[PDB]
Amino acid sequence: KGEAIRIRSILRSLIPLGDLVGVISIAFQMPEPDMSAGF
Amino acid sequence: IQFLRTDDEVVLQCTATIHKEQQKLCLAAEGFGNRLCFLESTSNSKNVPPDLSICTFVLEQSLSVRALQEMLANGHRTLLYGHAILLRHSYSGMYLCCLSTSRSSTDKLAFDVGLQEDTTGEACWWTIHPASKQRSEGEKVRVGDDLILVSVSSERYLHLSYGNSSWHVDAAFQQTLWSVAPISSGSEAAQGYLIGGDVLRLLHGHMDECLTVPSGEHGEEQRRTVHYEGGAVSVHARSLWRLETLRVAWSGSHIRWGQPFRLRHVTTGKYLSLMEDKNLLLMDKEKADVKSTAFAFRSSKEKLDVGVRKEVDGMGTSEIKYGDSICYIQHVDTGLWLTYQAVDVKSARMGS
Amino acid sequence: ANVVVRLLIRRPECFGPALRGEGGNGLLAAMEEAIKIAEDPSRDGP
Repeated sequence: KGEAIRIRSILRSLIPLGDLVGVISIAFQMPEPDMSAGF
Repeated sequence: IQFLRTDDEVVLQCTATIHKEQQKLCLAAEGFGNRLCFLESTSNSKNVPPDLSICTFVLEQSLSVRALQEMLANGHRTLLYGHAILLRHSYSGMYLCCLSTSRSSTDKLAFDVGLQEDTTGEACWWTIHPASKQRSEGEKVRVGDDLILVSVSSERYLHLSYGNSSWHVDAAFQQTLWSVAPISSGSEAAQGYLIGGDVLRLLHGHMDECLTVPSGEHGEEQRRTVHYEGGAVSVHARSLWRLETLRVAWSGSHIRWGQPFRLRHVTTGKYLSLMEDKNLLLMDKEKADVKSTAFAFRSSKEKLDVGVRKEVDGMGTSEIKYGDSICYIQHVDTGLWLTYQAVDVKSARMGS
Repeated sequence: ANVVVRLLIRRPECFGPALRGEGGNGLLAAMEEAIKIAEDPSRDGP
């Protein structure tokens, strides 16, 4: 299909891949419990 | 009331109100050397004229979305709203398309607009929409209607982006109004007759000479000088002239007697200017005054009619031919006429 | 999905200002600043 490819291209142009990899790589802490109202 | 047919030369202008000042900026394309387009100042044409030669596009085909997608998955028509058009640059011959790379860092999601050779894909097509509620889809487009051009591939608007020095039109999601000023209606252009915006030259009846400037062997200040010359210069690049009219619409119509137009040298890019302390020379665009660089063609030597013709909004009438049309140059300020001199003294008559 | 993407791109203000616009860069700096705001109680309800 063509319109599906166009929508995928629009999403790719809107959201960069490196930004997504960086957001995935944050390595949140693993905690006496803590509060889960954060990341 | 005039409809927009196919195979006609049009101009894409827009209005920008920046720094509490309005301006009319056009879409232009260099074509050779670079791909992306840029903007031209149609307004402020009093001291700096716009290069209308590269701001002219032609509509090739007008298909609907269904016909376009069918042709991609595989005549003098009338432009209708909602259709898809193909804008071929008149000068370069390429086609206007939406590029994929980015140049303006201010728009991290917009695309550039430029030219491409092939017509394949959805990049080179642009769908047309109205900019008012009074005209709906399927209606016939007329002159002066405010239109919106949307990319078929990226589904982005042809937006007028603002920048300090990156005054570049891009493909953004914010729409922008565009006016379509016709130049040549694609109708019966009279063969052998003078048409506006043409590149031509002048000859004599029994002299076989043409109006030209010195060649590149001399400096630019010497090339600024103007003269007549014969021989191999009859077929030369430095012997051609362009009739750049003052109007922005229908400038490629039948040129009639008496109307003003600048004489541009295609090789130097300058105009035939005149300051009274000297004779006529060549001067650049950045100081080209309308009154200083405006000339006209008379059919006689008298001064019977000067301010007779004001404005004709149409193709005009086939009046001036190429072969059997004896014109006479006449300045809009001084009203003088061409004279050939004998600047070469008898000591060097048999030379140049 | 198609009409939703079309509406979202027609109205770009729906996206976060840190991600979309001529200001903020994108999701990395947005998320880092959000983590800093969560850690710093000076930007919440006292």
